[PDB]
Amino acid sequence: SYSITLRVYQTNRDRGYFSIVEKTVWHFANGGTWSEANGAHTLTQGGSGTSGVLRFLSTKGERITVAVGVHNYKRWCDVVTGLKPDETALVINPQYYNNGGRDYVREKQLAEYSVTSAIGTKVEVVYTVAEGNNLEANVIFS
Amino acid sequence: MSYSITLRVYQTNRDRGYFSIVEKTVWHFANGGTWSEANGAHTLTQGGSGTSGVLRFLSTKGERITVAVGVHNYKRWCDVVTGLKPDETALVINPQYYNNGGRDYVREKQLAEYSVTSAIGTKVEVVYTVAEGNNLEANVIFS
Amino acid sequence: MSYSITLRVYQTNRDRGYFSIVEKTVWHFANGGTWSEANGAHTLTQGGSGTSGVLRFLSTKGERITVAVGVHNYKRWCDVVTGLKPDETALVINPQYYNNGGRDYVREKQLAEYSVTSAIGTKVEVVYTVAEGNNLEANVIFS
Amino acid sequence: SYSITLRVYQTNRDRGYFSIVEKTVWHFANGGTWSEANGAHTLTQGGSGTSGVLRFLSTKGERITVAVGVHNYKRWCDVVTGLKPDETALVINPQYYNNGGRDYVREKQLAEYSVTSAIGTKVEVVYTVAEGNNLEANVIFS
Repeated sequence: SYSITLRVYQTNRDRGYFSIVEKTVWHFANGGTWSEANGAHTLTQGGSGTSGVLRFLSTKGERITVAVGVHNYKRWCDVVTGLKPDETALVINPQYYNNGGRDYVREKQLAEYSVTSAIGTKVEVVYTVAEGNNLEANVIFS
Repeated sequence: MSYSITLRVYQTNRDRGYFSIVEKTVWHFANGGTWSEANGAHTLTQGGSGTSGVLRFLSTKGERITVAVGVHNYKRWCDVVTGLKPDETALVINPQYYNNGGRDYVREKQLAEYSVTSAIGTKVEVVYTVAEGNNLEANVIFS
Repeated sequence: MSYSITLRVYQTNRDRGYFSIVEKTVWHFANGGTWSEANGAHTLTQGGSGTSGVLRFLSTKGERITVAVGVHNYKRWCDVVTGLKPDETALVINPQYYNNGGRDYVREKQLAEYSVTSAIGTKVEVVYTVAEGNNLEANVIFS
Repeated sequence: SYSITLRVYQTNRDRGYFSIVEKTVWHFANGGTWSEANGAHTLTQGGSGTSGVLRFLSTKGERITVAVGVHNYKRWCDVVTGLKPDETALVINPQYYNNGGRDYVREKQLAEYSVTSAIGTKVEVVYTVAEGNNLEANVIFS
């Protein structure tokens, strides 16, 4: 039913280079799958009400997760920084559900969100197509 | 002393369709870990023994299968689950191997190879070509 | 009306080692083209008939093979060259199919399938599962 | 003998998103091969005196090539923009050899080079490790 395509823009050499180290899919709304093409990561979801997380690890050992999904028919996103080596996407993704602590972030149904880690790395998520079933967003490191 | 499990996937029959990875999870025990890819091989680096990771595949015939790889008591193991539901993702499967989640048995068996055939008739075999040391390797085969 | 050739690679025997793509070229006739990848498949989009492209593979046993795919006279063709030299790259191979470069014959045969065995003993078969239309598909098989 | 590893930094959303559409290897110095890992593209060359080219196509139809290699034991690079659809890496790469027209660019043995296409896209190539056998460089779109 829904589709979120992501393209990553690493704009600052000083942050090191980030690469995806995990790709999870939440089991609500009939699950879904991750796919990639032309550098664009797509999360196809079986309906409104589930999500996916992409965890990145930079060349300087920084760990960050990007959470994207659809809540009550409106896209939502989140970015968590300064993650411990054992705080995986498998650990993070479930926290937005069944009162795991981040549920309220999801319900916000944000079309854009940005954060700067404690070590200075700014991560943004902005939806370039925030409406419809074929959503698109950019993930910007700076 | 961390651990690494490198996987190379072999697809042998156009019969069962073409499978592609649709998800990759890392368990949180043993200080976690990460998935990497290079020269067509998938590596799961683990911060030691006691954790694992899962690759979820989807064929062009709509089939969904998962491959679990990890280290139990400094001796590798593997597992394959077939005929998965669309909402039966790796987040549902990977945890079942721990906390009496349903598959702890399989993990404890510390297998260095495993095979099974989905009801749909697809066979998947995981075989560790390097089943000892801190750099284990294995091949994932579809047929 | 451009052309697309989608390739899915099947590796069947740990014997011949594991091959990985080490180069991808596009011939410049027919307004060129581009290589793309998605869901584990490789597509060569061509600005019409009269051009082709090459994938160069390298196994873990140091073997070097190339797969040529293109369209000749609105009818697909393919070719496989084995036992290539380290300096016998796809830039050396792809051009030989034109300008009386040495392999124009093969291209003209407009094959919808082809097989061969390198002296080292590795077999490679390219078979077009969709050999007609503007969206041709084929499987590259190693064994 | 030599190795050039590249990481791509697409810093400006306004340029569209670039993705590699061709990867060629020149046959001099015993050829070589292209490999990738953690978003880093590596060109392993059988010796000093050959090169490789990466051609990119953006979401807005822009075509550009990045040429990297080792000449007389010193790395070199080049970027050609505004390429026609039939001006492929296979067409471009050979032009730096046997007096193909770009030979002089190669002989410069540049450790850094930047150009701005006719449509405003600036492409830079800067070597972060310009010495040794394990060279490294960043490709920056802006």
